[PDB]
Amino acid sequence: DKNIIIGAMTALITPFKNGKVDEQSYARLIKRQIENGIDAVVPVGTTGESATLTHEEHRTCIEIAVETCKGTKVKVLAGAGSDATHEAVGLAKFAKEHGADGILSVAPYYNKPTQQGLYEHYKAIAQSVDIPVLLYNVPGRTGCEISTDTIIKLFRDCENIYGVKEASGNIDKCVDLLAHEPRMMLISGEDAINYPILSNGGKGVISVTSNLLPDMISALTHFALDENYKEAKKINDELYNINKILFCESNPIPIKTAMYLAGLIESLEFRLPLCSPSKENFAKIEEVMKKYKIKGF
Amino acid sequence: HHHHHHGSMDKNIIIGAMTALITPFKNGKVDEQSYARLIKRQIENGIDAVVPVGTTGESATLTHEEHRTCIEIAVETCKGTKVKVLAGAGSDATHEAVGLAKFAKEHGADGILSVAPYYNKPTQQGLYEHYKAIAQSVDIPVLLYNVPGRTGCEISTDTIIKLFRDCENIYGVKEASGNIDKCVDLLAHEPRMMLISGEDAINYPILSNGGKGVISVTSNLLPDMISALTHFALDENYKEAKKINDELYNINKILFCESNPIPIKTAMYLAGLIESLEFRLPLCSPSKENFAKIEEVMKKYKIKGF
Amino acid sequence: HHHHHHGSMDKNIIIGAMTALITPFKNGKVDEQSYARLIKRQIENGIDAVVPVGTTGESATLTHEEHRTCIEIAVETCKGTKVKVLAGAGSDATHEAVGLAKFAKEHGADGILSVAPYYNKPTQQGLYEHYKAIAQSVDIPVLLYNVPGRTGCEISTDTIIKLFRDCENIYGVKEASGNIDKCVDLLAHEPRMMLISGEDAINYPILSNGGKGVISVTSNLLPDMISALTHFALDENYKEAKKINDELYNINKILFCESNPIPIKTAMYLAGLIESLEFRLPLCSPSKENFAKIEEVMKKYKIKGF
Amino acid sequence: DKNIIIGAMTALITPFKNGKVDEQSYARLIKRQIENGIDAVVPVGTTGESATLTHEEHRTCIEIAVETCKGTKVKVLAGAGSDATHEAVGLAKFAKEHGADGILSVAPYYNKPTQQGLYEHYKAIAQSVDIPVLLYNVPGRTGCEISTDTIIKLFRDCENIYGVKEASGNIDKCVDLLAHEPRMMLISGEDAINYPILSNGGKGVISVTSNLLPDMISALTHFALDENYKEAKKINDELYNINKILFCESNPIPIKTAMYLAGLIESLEFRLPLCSPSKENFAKIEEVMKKYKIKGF
Ligand SMILES: N[C@@H](CCCC[NH3+])C(=O)O
Ligand SMILES: N[C@@H](CCCC[NH3+])C(=O)O
Ligand SMILES: N[C@@H](CCCC[NH3+])C(=O)O
Ligand SMILES: N[C@@H](CCCC[NH3+])C(=O)O
Ligand SMILES: [Mg+2]
Ligand SMILES: [Mg+2]
Ligand SMILES: [Mg+2]
Ligand SMILES: [Mg+2]
Ligand SMILES: [Mg+2]
Ligand SMILES: [Mg+2]
Ligand SMILES: [Mg+2]
Ligand SMILES: [Mg+2]
Ligand code: NA
Ligand code: NA
Repeated sequence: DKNIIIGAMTALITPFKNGKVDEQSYARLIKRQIENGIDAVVPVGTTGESATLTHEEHRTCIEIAVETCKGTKVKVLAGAGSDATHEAVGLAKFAKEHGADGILSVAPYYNKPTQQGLYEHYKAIAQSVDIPVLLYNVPGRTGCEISTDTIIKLFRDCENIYGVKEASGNIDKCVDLLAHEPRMMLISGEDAINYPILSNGGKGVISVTSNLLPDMISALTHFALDENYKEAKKINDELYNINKILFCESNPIPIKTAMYLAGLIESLEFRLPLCSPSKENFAKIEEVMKKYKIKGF
Repeated sequence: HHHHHHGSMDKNIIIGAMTALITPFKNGKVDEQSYARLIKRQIENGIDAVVPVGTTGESATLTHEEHRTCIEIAVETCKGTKVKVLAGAGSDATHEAVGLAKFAKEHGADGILSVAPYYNKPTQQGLYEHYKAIAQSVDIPVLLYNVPGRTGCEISTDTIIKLFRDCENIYGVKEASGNIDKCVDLLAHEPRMMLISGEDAINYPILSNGGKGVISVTSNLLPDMISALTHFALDENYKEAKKINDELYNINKILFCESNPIPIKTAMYLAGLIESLEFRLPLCSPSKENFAKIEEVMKKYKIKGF
Repeated sequence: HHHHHHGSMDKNIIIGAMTALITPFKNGKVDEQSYARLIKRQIENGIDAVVPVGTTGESATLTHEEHRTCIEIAVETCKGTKVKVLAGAGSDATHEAVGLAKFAKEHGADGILSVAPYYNKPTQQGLYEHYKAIAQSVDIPVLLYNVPGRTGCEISTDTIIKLFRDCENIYGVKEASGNIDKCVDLLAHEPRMMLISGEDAINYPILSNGGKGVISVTSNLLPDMISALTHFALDENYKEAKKINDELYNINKILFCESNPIPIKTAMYLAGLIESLEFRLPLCSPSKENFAKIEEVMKKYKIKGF
Repeated sequence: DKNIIIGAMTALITPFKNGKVDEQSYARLIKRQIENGIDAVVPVGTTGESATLTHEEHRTCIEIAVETCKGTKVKVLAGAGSDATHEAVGLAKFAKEHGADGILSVAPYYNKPTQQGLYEHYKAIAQSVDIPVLLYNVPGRTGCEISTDTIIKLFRDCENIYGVKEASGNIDKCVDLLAHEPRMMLISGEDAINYPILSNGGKGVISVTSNLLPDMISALTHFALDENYKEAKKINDELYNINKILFCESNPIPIKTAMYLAGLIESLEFRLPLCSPSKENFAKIEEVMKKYKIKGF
């Protein structure tokens, strides 16, 4: 009864070259996702360094994702979150006007809105567009938590709001959400627990690991959606070691390191305050990667 | 000699739907008649094992004599049925935990549950030595139990796995930790162990990841539902197991609106399954507001009698 | 060349009683007239410095243009008085934080406050490089600001001390971390730095351990009391400083019953110091119950007007 | 208006010899506390391994402390806490009948009583004796927190209850307590922050560090009680490094290690589940100790 964006999705890294977005590398990486079974891509979330891109660069990345996915089955769920509602509304409207299929919108970071404030924030965002809106709860980064009651209120009050990406390590809340509002789309935002969230009726993932292993994350998700829980769990178990090492330092530091280690990006460049991992973690990531089958271009 | 290759050797296991039994009091004493009646009710409603005197059974405030009496009643009531007794045997002192383990073995328990030491916060090395001493003292199965919110310590995944591999009788862990990532970690690195849900609201997610049973609070009140849930999941009927887990969320949540076992004893009293709402200090009755919340949540569930 | 021995070299410091200024809105826009009037009221009530556009001033929802306008109003209103402007200049993007730092320098601020990056959780190495870039971009004092409950990250004691020793202009930290152990750690290992209280309820404990000022929310409402408290403590009149800190506990606590600045703007509205109770989303009015709690707590304090 | 036990106090380690309490070593260690300015000793708290002593051994330790302090100015604040009220009442009555000056009583661990339960627990304990009772809040070990409201209610409702030993890293609560009930005795239970608690009007410490450095902890406390905050802070600052290293593993593992390293106990023996520190932390403790002046016997 709602328009939705579900399935296996990738929180795209943003490659830099000489401090600027490498727009050619960005398109090439998206094509690699498309060719490895991914159902949607998410430009410029946390993994794509939304904090340090300018609003102009953020918009360019959304445009490249839309352009690269045009004529393919793959949807663009554009990163559009902000701690300021007026900025989040501006990004939402841009995404809509520029052909995104939907938006992801992180809970406001830093300023710690109340539940009433979160409700008004997301209602303003939903009112600004006519495309699907996925909430995104990540309290370890934002300092706030969108409660189950608030999520369900938004889902019932706002046609566009169709679910939530949960990055909260809280499978109890995942049960609470789908037991009380089974129509919503619960999306895993934590790779290590993709299979538990899917096996409780979640309908997709927004993945960091899929930057490196898109075929494995897509296979996992599609097995679970087909109720082949044995085969989905097998992949989730196999992926635990890489899923864990990709957070040995704050995301996206390990995943960009891994993409560089596999020759998939040309330089290991971040924007401050992000920076290279320690040499010890660089080497740890490399050793974990050697246990997995990494697709090229 | 000791060795590191026990993981695929015969570990007698105790799995399935299990109940963390409340301990009813009458005039301050254990009501042994009521205790037996309650265990019989679990047996008649599909439960696979009972756990006398865990946290839910007020292990902290029973004397060592009363703790042993409850184990004996559980063994006697389950004798001749298929239902096993996984006796609560944990302590923050290794010498007390070894004493309880030996008692359980000598008095016919099928296995023991053994909570991580509370209060004194041992290191991982100390936890390893604690559980090695317990496992070496008996020849019956030992289930570890991690509940960091109550103990102040955590048995790490690496320590759990070492104990499983290093000790013949340690066969798994009951997790009450709100940490489905750790549940994945445990079974991805040591799939031979028995992961047991210790948090009712997430029984189905743990079982669907390959956990093999539950040690339940809710089953004191709704044994039939918890056993049906567990057995559906063990049969890989995940649709039907999830349906019950979802239906149970409201009661599963309200049973922790105050520290367990305050809500479950309140519910058992409200349903007419125990005669008085009695605890031993420092536990006590819930607030009037929470008493009323529990009563309202219960109206949506069909409560079996005796 | 860079070096590691800045600790005893001239660090121009900004210390004393300071106010994290609220930013009043009128019809959604910054009310620049009200802002100036409020700053003048701080000046006339003993405050040593003002902090435009920190967390309390809704830095997240001001545009970069409005943020700069508020810095300019603060500088102009304090010109010719002894009161200094420690401009809010923090960001989760180093390039934005450097831009704000340079603006503050070029537009006459006396120094900058710079919050640890929120949301993107940089490593300690990244925080070091962040603040090195900021400090190297200007020649005015830089105060670090740690508030892990809002940012999701913590500037460790070792990183703070390295920055103090390695950068000429970094002179201390504003701690809003509920961690008096860290306050001891900081000043026991680097007593030359300026530790500034960022949590009003514990202003006196931080000052009595050798902290040298406060960056206050409560002083928006009670500037006289917060400045008197701070100045008593700096004079080693701990008895009189503690007396005020104790008297202020109730208002200090209620001003965080919802996320700052929701309660302080509510109180400023209730006292008649701002004309409308307006925030920018995602901030909004308090619940009716908390509005009423704030109003009741305020009745015990004598509120200065203009 | 209340009888109180305040000043510099030591949470006594319990030495073992061949697995039994070394009663001669215990007395010798208490005499060393007496001769180095300490105002009271606390037998068998957390630091004295209350969890693994038997009830008989616990009682023996209280008796040795009372006997050794008789005829000196030093008081015995006997450890008497339990997670079972009936056990805590039994210990309280024993201490009273055996000549202790007061009791310390830890908040119930493991079973997580509600505030009403904590109130009834401590009221039962206070009703059982006619000597002073000090509450003890240590949420990191017990899993519960005695709220300020509950502490103040107990102080006002129970003559014997005269204050609280706080081990909660919460100087805000320390302000809350003494601003609303300035008659109580707030006692520092965390060595690193002894000086902040004293300078806000706390009136003593129950120390781990004083096992090793009793003269320094007593000097610190007495300077603060005399309003010589400069000299108290100086000692608190000097002690930070040892105060921190004594919790590099769970107390009392480091402090027993330090006492062994200084030749003050003959064997580094614990009762399971406590055990020796790692060899790396053993060496770290030794290196920190070399910066301090350690009194002998
Ligand atoms: N650094 C600011 C602006 C980023 C704008 C592009 N996403 C923030 O993190 O909100
Ligand atoms: N109250 C003590 C003894 C309990 C003995 C019977 N389980 C404890 O919690 O360890
Ligand atoms: N909302 C963005 C931009 C604020 C710009 C003015 N301080 C942030 O919080 O970083
Ligand atoms: N091990 C039990 C009994 C200790 C009895 C002597 N303090 C407990 O920690 O409560
Ligand atoms: Mg977003
Ligand atoms: Mg093995
Ligand atoms: Mg147990
Ligand atoms: Mg592991
Ligand atoms: Mg230096
Ligand atoms: Mg700032
Ligand atoms: Mg340090
Ligand atoms: Mg005690
Ligand atoms: Na609509
Ligand atoms: Na009395």
